Amino acid sequence: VKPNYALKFTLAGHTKAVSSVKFSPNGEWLASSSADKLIKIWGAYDGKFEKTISGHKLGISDVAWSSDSNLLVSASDDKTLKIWDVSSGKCLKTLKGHSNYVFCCNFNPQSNLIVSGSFDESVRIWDVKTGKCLKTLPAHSDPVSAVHFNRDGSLIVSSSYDGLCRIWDTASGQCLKTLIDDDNPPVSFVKFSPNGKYILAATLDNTLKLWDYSKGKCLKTYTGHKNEKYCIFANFSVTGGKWIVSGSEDNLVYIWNLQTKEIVQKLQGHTDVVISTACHPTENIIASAALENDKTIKLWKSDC
Amino acid sequence: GAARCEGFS
Repeated sequence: VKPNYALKFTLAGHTKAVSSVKFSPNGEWLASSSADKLIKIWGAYDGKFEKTISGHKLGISDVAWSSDSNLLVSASDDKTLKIWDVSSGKCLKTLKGHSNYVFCCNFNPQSNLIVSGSFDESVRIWDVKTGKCLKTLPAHSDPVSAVHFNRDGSLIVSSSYDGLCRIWDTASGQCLKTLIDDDNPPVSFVKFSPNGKYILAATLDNTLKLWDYSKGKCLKTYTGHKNEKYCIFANFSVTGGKWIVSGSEDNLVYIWNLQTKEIVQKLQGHTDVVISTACHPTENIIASAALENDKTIKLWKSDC
Repeated sequence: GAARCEGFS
């Protein structure tokens, strides 16, 4: 079985490279962040522009939804994160304390904490209600490319250009595990699987890898795309068939069968690197977004 | 700009 993703909508309006797109957990919305210092909200099903959220002083590398779809957090070159009330557009809090660009961010499943990673080589844990930094982890020896909470928030996974993925205990801040394979390329992305058993890690040697982090074993590798320079998001697609979805530096979206590791689809149409992809939580919908020479977001839909 | 959009050089 193979999906049949087809282009449905192209979303224009960011004035520089897009950096990340994320569907709201309730499926209603797509949020996008850009080097143009803006967040934009779009209808998830029709791509209709909803609103622009502004206030960062420099470009934004990442944005993420709270689990109730009410809040966003963004990570900016202005070395802050910002917590936004999406409905009002208000900036509820500005999270300050990284000493270099903030690159990646996520809420925990409760959405009472935020985790961030930065060019300052640190991972930080922040209280959502007060905006105060609770912990600073001396996590890596190079910029932190991704941070993600596991299913119950007990764990944080981080990835870094230093070649490592690390698993941290949220409560204590202890480093519980370091994961690295036989080669040491920079790690450009990591996230836990939906069931929390696995981590999916991207490295800048054109490779995605599915790990059992408890056993510290690499279970699957996904290849065929181009990824040597950019921190490209990757996703688990679970609404229809079980796929792996990723952008690529050859301007395509790649879709692999999770179990067999075969490429099952490539989506063509962006005019620059596909920096980011997201999978809708209930419908077979992929959002993709591209860099400076393209500046657009595309929505693709499939029957499986 | 934004660091993600620049890549690692």
